[PDB]
Amino acid sequence: AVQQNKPTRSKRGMRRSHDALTAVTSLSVDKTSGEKHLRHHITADGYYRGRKVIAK
Amino acid sequence: METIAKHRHARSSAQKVRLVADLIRGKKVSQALDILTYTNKKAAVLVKKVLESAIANAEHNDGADIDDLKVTKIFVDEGPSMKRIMPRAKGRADRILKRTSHITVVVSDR
Amino acid sequence: MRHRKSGRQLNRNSSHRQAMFRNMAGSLVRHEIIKTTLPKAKELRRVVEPLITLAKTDSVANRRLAFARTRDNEIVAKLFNELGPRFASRAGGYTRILKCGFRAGDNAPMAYIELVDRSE
Amino acid sequence: ARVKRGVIARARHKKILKQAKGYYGARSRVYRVAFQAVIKAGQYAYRDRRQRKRQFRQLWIARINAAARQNGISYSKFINGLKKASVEIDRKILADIAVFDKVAFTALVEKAKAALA
RNA sequence: GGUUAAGCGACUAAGCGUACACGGUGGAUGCCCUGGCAGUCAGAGGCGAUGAAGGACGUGCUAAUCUGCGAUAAGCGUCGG
RNA sequence: CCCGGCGAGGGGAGUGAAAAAGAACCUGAAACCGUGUACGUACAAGCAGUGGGAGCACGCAGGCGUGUGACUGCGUACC
RNA sequence: AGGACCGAACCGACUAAUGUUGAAAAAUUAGCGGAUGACUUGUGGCUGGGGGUGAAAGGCCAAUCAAACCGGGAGAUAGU
RNA sequence: GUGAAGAGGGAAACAACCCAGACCGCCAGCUAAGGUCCCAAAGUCAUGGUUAAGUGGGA
RNA sequence: GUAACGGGGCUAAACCAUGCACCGAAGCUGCGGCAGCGACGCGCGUUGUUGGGUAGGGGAGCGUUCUGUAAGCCUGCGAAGGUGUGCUGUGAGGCAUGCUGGAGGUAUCAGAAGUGCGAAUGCUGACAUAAGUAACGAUAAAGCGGGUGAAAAGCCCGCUCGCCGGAAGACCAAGGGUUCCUGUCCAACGUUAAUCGGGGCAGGGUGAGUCGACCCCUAAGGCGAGGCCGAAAGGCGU
RNA sequence: GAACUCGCUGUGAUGCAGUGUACCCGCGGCAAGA
Repeated sequence: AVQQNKPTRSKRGMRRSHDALTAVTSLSVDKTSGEKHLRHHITADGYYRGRKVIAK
Repeated sequence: METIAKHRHARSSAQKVRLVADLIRGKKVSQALDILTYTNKKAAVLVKKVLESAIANAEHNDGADIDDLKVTKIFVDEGPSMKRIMPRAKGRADRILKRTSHITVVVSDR
Repeated sequence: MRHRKSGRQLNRNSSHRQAMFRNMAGSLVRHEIIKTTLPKAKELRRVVEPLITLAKTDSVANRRLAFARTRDNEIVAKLFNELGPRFASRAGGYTRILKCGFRAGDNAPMAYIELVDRSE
Repeated sequence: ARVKRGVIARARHKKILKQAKGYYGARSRVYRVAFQAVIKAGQYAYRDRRQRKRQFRQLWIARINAAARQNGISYSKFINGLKKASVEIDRKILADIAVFDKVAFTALVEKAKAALA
């Protein structure tokens, strides 16, 4: 369980090589409002596919 | 004209904020805001306000146009640590680092 | 494994799950639109839509069967008086799910689940 | 009077760290590791100042052997012939001639062939 | 010039290494001294039942602590500066 | 004055010889953590250096200098 | 009537697992024993270190006990 | 005699065997042990024999 | 796991004998340099010889802080310190200089030491490593609407659901000492966020002839006028 | 202690010699060795 030798910063960096998350590829544009929204999610202003789905 | 905005003594370890910062390094300011709005990490809301302040600083203080700015430099430095004592089993005491960070964003037209 | 199995545990036991959807089913009928996690909104379809079908045939047996599964005479009344006749000509698909971002406290994916008509 | 002992130690440590530039990881940053690495690098430098003239003699011999083989004579016979011809060109020049001017090298081989008879 | 075949062949860096530049962290070093330390020379060698040493509480235009003071309470009289 | 939550924090402006003297305040080392630039590195085995050494980048009549170090000889950490 | 019987509170800690950088510097869970007595408990008091106390374990005496803790002799004496 | 307190070269590696005892520098020369087909610097050198067992290269 | 030629492989590239070459060390020679010792000619010129080295002995030096030299000298035209670079000494070092720094420094020669360390015991602070890994403290349980807000799974309101009910409810003593109530705030604290809090800040709040203490009375026991004991300290006791 | 941290055989072994094998970096496991 205990480590014979301290991992060096080089190996520390390599393990973190896969820790970077993914950026937002690109967003869609609502047909009516034109606001940018997540694909297949309703807009922050309650629009989705040209319909006022929710209040506010 | 490069414009700088900083958030010093932010309550987050530099490791966590760097994950978000690397997403927007070199991006256009318009694209950077989109990426940060849809990143589901606490560091994203921290980085957003620093980046939004830099854009505002460039406009009001430097006259730059928002349509030209891109994030030339963004880095997170380790800030001073607040050291706390947490009691462990059998009377042993461990010290917990309430790590902070310095978030710096530089936006310029070039 | 779970080859061909249906239903989500949702980190709850059977008694807690059954109560939680009984509560949430009543809320959906009451307000016609609620906000909840996307996994729960998808499992709620399997509880509320079968209730609406019972409302299509109004009988004492059906109202007692709907009361057993909802234990709210207020909701049973609305089921057979408003939703039943409203979805009489609709074959299934009485509910709609809309994704609406992520919860702040735990980053859970959220979704609105609403009845199709909503008198609008 | 009190003497603060850090200053001379710090200056001595800086010299070692300045000599350990380029080394890998802790060997270039940590004095405890840098000091041993810097000392050992000196031993190798002393050791390899001797190997250097060994290694170049091997190189000179290897090329002279190749060039001599190009003219129908082994290195052993070529050197023996040159000595009998009272030719005092060393291996360094022989390797220089063999690579740069193969015509002058053939003249030496022909002269070596003569002294052998 | 084109095609085919054979041979050879750079441009990648997810990360890491070295070097340099610029930072962050940290508080070493230098500089500083209303603090100490060790002496020499003097002074005084006691304070207290006329209530001591040491405290508690209070005392301001004062919310707290320090200093001073003691229901006359950051002070009163008097004589000098 | 500006961004922000009538925040934290920052960017201007202003004060000052100096704000990289801004109160987390003289000087500000090292470990440690980053960003940038140059070079190397994804068919290559071990105290990671040393001798030889190509190429690349940069600084200087054609080689030298600084950084890097493909490949190769030698090489049982220190106490 | 009972140092009687079964059994909660209460007292104990026989058993097993979990825990063992623990939730806990000895606990939890499930069983187990006692449970009107040589029982158990609140409050105050007394016994002090080669001494006290001990239904007796070289046990306990402030998480320290085959001789408590603190200060002093004392910067004691002592090795590869 | 070697080492302890002596490195270098040789014996694949080598603690004590063989050669030899490092003032420093040189991209100069001749040798010691041991070697000269390739790894790997130098003879696929010359002459006369022996071995057929891969003996050589543990018995 | 070939592994009992170092390997490839070899019919010699095996073994024996003879010869001439060649390779091969920090050995020898060559060229340059340094030092020790002895010769000489005048510290200086040549010369001979030596120069592996632990414990140890002997010789010659460098640097650090401080004192006199010093009411001198250097220094805001930039001191010490910090950080680079160059030159220089066999070396410990020294000098010069760029940037930083913003006021002290100290030549020379003598003198005095809290005078030189990577690993005696260690001690103090800071920072890594594992590692953004383990863990997030009882498996009684949450769901939704509205409100507030920059932000709501956790706060408030409401409706359902669930848990305790010889307790996980109610009231006290011991102990604590403002944690009570209201407003306001979210840096830190709360194992997450927090608008919430036993957190921060301000203000308010504890009313007794009958409750309790005090008070009267005594128990175990404590002190103890005289007194008994002891040299005293003190021990015992009416 | 620092790591650019394979196996085998030999030698008094991730690290020596010889030889074999192995693109770089993570993730979840198993516990033979450290």
